[PDB]
Amino acid sequence: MRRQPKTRQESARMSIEAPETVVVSTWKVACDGGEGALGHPRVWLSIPHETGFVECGYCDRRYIHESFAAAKLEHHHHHH
Repeated sequence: MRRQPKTRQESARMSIEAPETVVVSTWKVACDGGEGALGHPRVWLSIPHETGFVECGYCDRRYIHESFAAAKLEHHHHHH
């Protein structure tokens, strides 16, 4: 009854593909509001160049520079 084990390392899981994120060409962005009931006045944020993106301290919308966004890598941070 000894059969040759089939090693299926294929494990597919999609952790969603749509977070509230805006692609910017400027490291300094002017934020103003958000989604749902999240809203705040115009503020100026600075995206860390060695980090790639920055989250708003008020609203859950995250901002990322186009260079870090158009990278064909798995940015696995959609939901925790």
